[PDB]
Amino acid sequence: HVPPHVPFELSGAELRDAIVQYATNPIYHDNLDWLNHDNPYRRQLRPQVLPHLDYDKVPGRENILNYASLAVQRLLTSVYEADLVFFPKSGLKGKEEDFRAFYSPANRALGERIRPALERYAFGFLDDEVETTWTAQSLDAYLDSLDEQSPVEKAILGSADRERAARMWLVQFAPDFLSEASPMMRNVLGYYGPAQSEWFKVVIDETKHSTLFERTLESVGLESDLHRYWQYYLNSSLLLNNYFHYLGKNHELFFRYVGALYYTESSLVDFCRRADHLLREVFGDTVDTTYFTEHIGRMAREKIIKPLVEAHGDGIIPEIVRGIEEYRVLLEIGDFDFSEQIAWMDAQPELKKLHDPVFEGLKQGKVDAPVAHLVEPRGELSNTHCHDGDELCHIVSGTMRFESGLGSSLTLQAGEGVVIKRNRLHGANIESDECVYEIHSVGDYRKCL
Amino acid sequence: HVPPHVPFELSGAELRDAIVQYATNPIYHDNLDWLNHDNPYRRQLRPQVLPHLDYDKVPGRENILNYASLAVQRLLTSVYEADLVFFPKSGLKGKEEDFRAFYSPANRALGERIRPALERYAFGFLDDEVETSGTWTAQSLDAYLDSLDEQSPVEKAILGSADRERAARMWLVQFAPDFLSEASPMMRNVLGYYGPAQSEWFKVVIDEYGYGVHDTKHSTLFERTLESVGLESDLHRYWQYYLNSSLLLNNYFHYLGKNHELFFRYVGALYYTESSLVDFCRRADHLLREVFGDTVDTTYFTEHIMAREKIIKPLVEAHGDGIIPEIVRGIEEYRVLLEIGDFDFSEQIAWMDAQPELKKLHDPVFEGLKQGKVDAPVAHLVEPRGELSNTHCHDGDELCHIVSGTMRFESGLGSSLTLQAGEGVVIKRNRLHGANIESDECVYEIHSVGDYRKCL
Ligand SMILES: [Fe+3]
Ligand SMILES: [Fe+3]
Ligand SMILES: [Fe+3]
Repeated sequence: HVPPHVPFELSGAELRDAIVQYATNPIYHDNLDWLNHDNPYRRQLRPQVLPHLDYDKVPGRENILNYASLAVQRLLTSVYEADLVFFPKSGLKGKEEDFRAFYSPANRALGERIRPALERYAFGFLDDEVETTWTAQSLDAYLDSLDEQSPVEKAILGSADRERAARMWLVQFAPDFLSEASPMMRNVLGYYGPAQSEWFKVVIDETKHSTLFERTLESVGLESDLHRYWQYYLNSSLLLNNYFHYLGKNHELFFRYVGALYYTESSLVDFCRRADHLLREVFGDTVDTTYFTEHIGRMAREKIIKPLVEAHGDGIIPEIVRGIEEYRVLLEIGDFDFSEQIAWMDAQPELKKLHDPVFEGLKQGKVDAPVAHLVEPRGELSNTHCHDGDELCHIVSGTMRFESGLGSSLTLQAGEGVVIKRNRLHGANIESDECVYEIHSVGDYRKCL
Repeated sequence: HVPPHVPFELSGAELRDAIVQYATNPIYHDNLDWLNHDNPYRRQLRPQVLPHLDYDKVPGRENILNYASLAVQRLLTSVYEADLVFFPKSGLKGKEEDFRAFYSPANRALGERIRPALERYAFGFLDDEVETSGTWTAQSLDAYLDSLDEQSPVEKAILGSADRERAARMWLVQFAPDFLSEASPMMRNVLGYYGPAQSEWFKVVIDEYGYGVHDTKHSTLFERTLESVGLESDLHRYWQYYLNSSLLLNNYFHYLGKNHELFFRYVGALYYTESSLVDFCRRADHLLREVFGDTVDTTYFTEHIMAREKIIKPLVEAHGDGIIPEIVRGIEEYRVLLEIGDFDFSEQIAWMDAQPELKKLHDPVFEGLKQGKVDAPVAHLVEPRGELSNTHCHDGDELCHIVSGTMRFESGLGSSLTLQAGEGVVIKRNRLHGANIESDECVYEIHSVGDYRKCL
């Protein structure tokens, strides 16, 4: 007789151990530099922190830019990308061991085992952000209803360094645009109706777009090897990219992808126009925007949505709508996260100065702040991360390079420091022989003023 | 600091339990019928047997058609196909629960966890079947590839059959998973970001996917081939009639496509398939016309009527001579699998055709057991109407003897015997077969004779 089915279950300490097991593959160890040097097999997952996170407590939207969420997004990107083919720009010779470490039976199996729990952690909040009886007519009404300055335009054009802000923006798209259509290709494997051929026609349109975005990056002094700028990828940028791998890998979510595809096709011309205009205003004639201008909706409605609704019934419509609404939530989070990061980068001189009154407030006992006393040698590079409350970094002796973003750095000497804002991506390196410094966990730095 | 890395490890009883855990998803239970009825989420893995197999003892080529290998091939096909999109021909309505059972976080994770061990079981034998030289260069690769370019074993088996049309239909269904999802394993190698070779690989896939035109799409052409000889094109109607070796051949390309450390093996296999394609399609068209006449639609094959220069050469130049043994290994591994296919298929057709004679061979074999020529273990079975034993094989020969009632003994597609009281059949080792009980009750015996010829 058939043995009983034990349901798949992985939680608590066993899940923590499984996540740590995946992430302690040596290719995921902290980088000694800020950049990956043409090695697409190395991704920084900061495995030393992973034993101390609670993967069972799924965060709501309000806590979705906390560190545990960033850590999970980084994990998921690596798990998903084991299905993608990468070779170094300079060729595979010399990088065979890393190649084999990333593409191994073990690395795939370890990542795939934790993937369900990681996806609940990453995407669970969307259950409460979105709510979806539908018919073809009411779907047509909802779609029709989907049709000024954008938050990204405002953040870049209003920046203290527009070129830096635009470069920080462009690198966010490196995983997506350089592997363009990869998540979409996941939906074209198999055997289904004429919708499969129509989905494949879209994939065919992409002279290859990846190569055009190489030129965009290179025209403003950025490189196009994955993932050079790993440590500068925002939480929300990974979240947006990972969403499409999530939909593409998990075919129970196929109809959500149908919806998201409609929305992306329907938004594509406006996005590309705005991107072209924004980049020209910032960089002038130096920037290559062919990638965006070459891309310049109804076809997805008629050729994909309609036949699927006819073949599979009205029951798929709430899934189609959910895909659109979930994606829109993620775009909002992206707008916020990116805007916050650019403001944080631009305000570094002021936040260096804010150290003094904040430090003085701690002395006067306005906040009772836990403090960590650290002593670190030269080249101890703390890979980028964030904290869930505000912190005060105070240098006692030596010299620290405090990294707040791409092209955004402060040198901090004895007696100096910086206010570190919650959820903002940052790291540090020690530039002197030894650096003695303090981290005060102030929660809200404004309470120290 | 970084905790120590515990290496991924799954073996022994823990591996057995993990395999059973995957395969006890209800969508993998025995079918009550011979055919799946337009439900692409149901695949018969015979989970009741899985606790009793030894997954740690990797078989060599000589034992690669044993039951444990068939069972593992069936598992792997299901694991790989969780990445492929299927909907029923008749639409999804009514099949939503099965859809969600196949495409679930749990079903994927359970299958992916056992996939490394399954792949060692399935493909480990190839380590001893292919040699790995350490002196490859571009010139010696060109010499080898040049040295690759009569009646085939498949042609002989079909044309020499007692029922040619039946043999050709059995042949055609072997390609259903491959041709109906055509280019799916190849698409796995086009995801990501690599050189100009990626675009060239994609240019091959575009031909196989009919440039996004459905009627011109190859899958649709093979639908017509199947339907023109009275077969259906819903996956996987004929699951129970898929040979071990046919699953092995299909799974090999999912193996190479999913595991990008094997990317250069796929480069090699792709070269071999492209260089053999015209000859295969000509022979297939000619063979099918000879068997079926004008009734058969062969457009799929005639439509199919450069990898060296556009894919192999740039990769060798970019990544160096170290990739060449992998390219060669892919070609040689694939050729070994084609040989196994030729053998397995030929053996199955001969087994199907010889059923009347094997029914008669029951008598002298049964008499030899009475005279004690072989000391054979025997299993006494009593089963009710409709107890359908899903297709499988055994590692030694068996004698099935019916004491009372009526059994439909299934040896292949369109190949059946009715066995009554006092009758029976010699069941040849490694040959795919099943049974159903056609009377209210059937009392029968299975004698494990090892080699039936020793009873004569
Ligand atoms: Fe594009
Ligand atoms: Fe920090
Ligand atoms: Fe049997």
